[PDB]
Amino acid sequence: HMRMEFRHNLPSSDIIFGSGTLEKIGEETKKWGDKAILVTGKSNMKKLGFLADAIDYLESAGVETVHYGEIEPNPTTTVVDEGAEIVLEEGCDVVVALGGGSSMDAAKGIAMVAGHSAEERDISVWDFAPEGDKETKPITEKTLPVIAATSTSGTGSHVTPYAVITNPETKGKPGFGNKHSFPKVSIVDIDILKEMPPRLTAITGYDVFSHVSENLTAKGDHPTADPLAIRAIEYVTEYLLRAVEDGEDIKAREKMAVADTYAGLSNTISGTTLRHAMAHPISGYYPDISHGQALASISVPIMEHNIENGDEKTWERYSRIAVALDASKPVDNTRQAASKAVDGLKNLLRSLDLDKPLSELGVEEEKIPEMTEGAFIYMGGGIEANPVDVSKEDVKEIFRKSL
Amino acid sequence: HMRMEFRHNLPSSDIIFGSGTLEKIGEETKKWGDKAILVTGKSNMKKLGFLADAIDYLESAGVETVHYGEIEPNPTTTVVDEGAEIVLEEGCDVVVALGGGSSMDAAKGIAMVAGHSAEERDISVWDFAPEGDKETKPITEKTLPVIAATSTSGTGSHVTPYAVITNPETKGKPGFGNKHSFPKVSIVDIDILKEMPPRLTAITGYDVFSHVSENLTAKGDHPTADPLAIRAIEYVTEYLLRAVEDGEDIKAREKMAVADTYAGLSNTISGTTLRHAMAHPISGYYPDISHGQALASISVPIMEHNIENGDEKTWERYSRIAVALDASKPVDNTRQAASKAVDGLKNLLRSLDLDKPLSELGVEEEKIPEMTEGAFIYMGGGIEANPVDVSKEDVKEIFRKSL
Ligand SMILES: NC(=O)C1=CN([C@@H]2O[C@H](COP(=O)(O)OP(=O)(O)OC[C@H]3O[C@@H](n4cnc5c(N)ncnc54)[C@H](OP(=O)(O)O)[C@@H]3O)[C@@H](O)[C@H]2O)[C@@H](O)[C@@H](O)C1
Ligand SMILES: NC(=O)C1=CN([C@@H]2O[C@H](COP(=O)(O)OP(=O)(O)OC[C@H]3O[C@@H](n4cnc5c(N)ncnc54)[C@H](OP(=O)(O)O)[C@@H]3O)[C@@H](O)[C@H]2O)[C@@H](O)[C@@H](O)C1
Ligand SMILES: [Mn+2]
Ligand SMILES: [Mn+2]
Repeated sequence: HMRMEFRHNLPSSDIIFGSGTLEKIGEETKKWGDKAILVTGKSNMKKLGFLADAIDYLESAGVETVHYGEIEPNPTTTVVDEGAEIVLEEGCDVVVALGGGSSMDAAKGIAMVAGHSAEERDISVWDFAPEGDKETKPITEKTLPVIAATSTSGTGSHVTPYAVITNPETKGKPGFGNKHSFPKVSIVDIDILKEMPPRLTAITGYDVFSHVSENLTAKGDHPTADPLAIRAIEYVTEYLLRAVEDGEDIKAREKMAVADTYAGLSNTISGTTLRHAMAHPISGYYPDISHGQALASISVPIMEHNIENGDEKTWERYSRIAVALDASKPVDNTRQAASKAVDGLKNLLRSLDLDKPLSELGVEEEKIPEMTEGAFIYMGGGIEANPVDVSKEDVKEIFRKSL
Repeated sequence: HMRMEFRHNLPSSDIIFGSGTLEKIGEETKKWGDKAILVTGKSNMKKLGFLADAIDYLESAGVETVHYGEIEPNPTTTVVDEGAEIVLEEGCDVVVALGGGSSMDAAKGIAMVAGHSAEERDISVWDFAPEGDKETKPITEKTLPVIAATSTSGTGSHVTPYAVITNPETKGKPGFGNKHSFPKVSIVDIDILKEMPPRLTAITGYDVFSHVSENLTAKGDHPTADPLAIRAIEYVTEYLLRAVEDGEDIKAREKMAVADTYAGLSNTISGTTLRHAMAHPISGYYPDISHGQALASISVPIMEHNIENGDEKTWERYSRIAVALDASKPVDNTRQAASKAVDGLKNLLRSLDLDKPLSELGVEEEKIPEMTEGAFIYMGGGIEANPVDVSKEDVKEIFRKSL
């Protein structure tokens, strides 16, 4: 028998789940600081009034708050480094995020730069970011505390250590972070998430699926992630299209937010693999391409590559994904059983109108070697976590079949 | 639709799983202190040589080690308070446990008393222990760090905050603890666990089952515990009897240790209910009664009481336990579907020869009001977590049907 061996690492988590739990953001932030920077996008939290509420709760708590409403989707290094300067100029001591993955990741990055800076700065968030064998600057407990109120049922970021930051100079979009950048408190407010439009629901829903299906097939044993990852796929199958079709379907919103929370916990314990490794350089080189659509448009060729070069242990995992996707009934450890996950994936992608080749999003064949070097330089952990090897041209071939 | 609302709290966890992972106990302890007290039972870790190994690894690391090999099953306050005096006399700075729940709980208690003491003591572990409305002494970060190497696939204690300590004066056996008594590092070594005798395997295996089945039916929503709790019951059904019948069945040992780890994580997030509340006063008043046999001997009347006074939401949960116990195929939310969990429980109890009335263990009817007051005074959280109310005589009646 093959001995099972793993190390499970999961930072402390504190999750406040329910509708109206934004009311708690002030009291919880005060436990961690007296002067918050509130990190949000530019318009949607404002428009739907949750921004005003959050400011009200923080200040009614008695947390002085500087609003940084500058985060655009796929946050950049300049937006993070500028946010940290505001932290250092105003003497903020806790970073609060209200927004999707882009805001929560910018928030964690601001926490990192600002906690490790001198008085004015002398460091960039890129110093923490993987870049080939470049020795990264260690992320330490100096990282400012982060409070995360998520507004998407998508990235898991309210319960992960990771920030995903794009350098516009190199187009890298790596992820980085550890126990010191994991949010001290995570607020999941159904009243915010139920305002996601249909298409944002579907994109971020597919991100939930992408995490847990990759977490399950990552190389090695990771049993503590697996029941959460499986339950998440089962909730995606049962509830994501319900949420896309009726945003006011509260049970469907709750299950997607539970599933999104499973995915963050699962992505912390396990890790993503080749699908994320190649999806990030897509948003790096094409910053208006959603992360969840980049994932969707390359999923079928990658899943088919992993099954074809896999083994019995990997196939069994893909077979369990197929059962959870309702594309199959019995779990088995064969190439054929694993292939039904490809059938289930295509149905999911079709039900959510995510099945689009990379050409339809604006990606051009000329950018293949650029993105391929992007995946290995900035997402090397994902390539190494993939259940099968991929060479540099393995990845270029995958990109082209996704075209 | 019924809105879902919960708060999830899970302290940082670091789990080293595999065979031969006792080799890591020294390096990991050194990260937390230079002078450990090693908290073990009296004979079995010594006899099987893991005690010598642990001392060797700790000192070969360079951790000076004082052995406290005095823990008897169902640890008492005097054994904890005496262990803390040795900590304070020798200036130990990290508490290391190698043993079952009894050693890990004694270790956490030693960490608490010794971290909150003056120079010689002036405090008992009982000061931290629930006792009716007695204001308990707060358990703070002063708690010494705890390294836990478990030797049973039973209590979950290597990944819970809780210590269960008996006061011989009152016979109370409450549990207590929080984030500051959760082990900094948890080592799960298949080579130690595979030495559990058959009967200890079955007893501690049923403890694994008791945690997750109670965690699933505890009042309120607790979605982050549930997939782990379900997977644990599925592993108990598939592998516990294999482990009892062949202790060298390594796959069965691994799955039980994974299941035991699920149960600790799940018992931290959720909580136990009436079965544990009444099982503890049994070991409190009868200290040679195993915790897992006390649980077993009262399980059928309690599960039948919770189903009979339950609702659709509770019944659905018991129905999922029945499916996971292989006693049923479809999940439904009816009294009848939930009742098949009682059929599945009896099969499990019969396959492990745990089906014994309280009379067969030595419990006498005269002790019912004593144990009943024990459950409410010392295990009030479990009674309140139970999905249905129980009055003081509800509990006395349950005890008598278990006789
Ligand atoms: N830290 C982590 O663990 C991970 C984070 N990731 C990264 O997360 C980012 C994507 O985040 P998402 O949450 O999907 O969406 P964004 O934060 O970019 O916002 C996109 C648009 O949606 C809007 N939005 C968010 N919640 C809304 C709501 N309730 N109602 C209406 N609109 C809402 C946003 O409005 P704003 O522009 O005002 O911010 C934005 O326009 C990407 O940059 C991705 O790379 C992923 O890579 C992920 O796998 C891992
Ligand atoms: N802190 C927590 O979260 C919980 C701990 N609990 C508490 O845990 C204690 C029971 O622990 P267990 O692990 O089941 O067993 P014990 O620690 O008492 O040891 C019992 C006997 O088994 C022996 N043993 C343990 N591992 C062995 C091994 N690999 N091979 C051979 N023998 C082994 C032990 O040998 P020693 O006497 O030398 O210690 C002991 O005699 C009870 O006191 C229980 O109340 C439970 O209440 C539980 O629900 C919650
Ligand atoms: Mn993602
Ligand atoms: Mn127990």
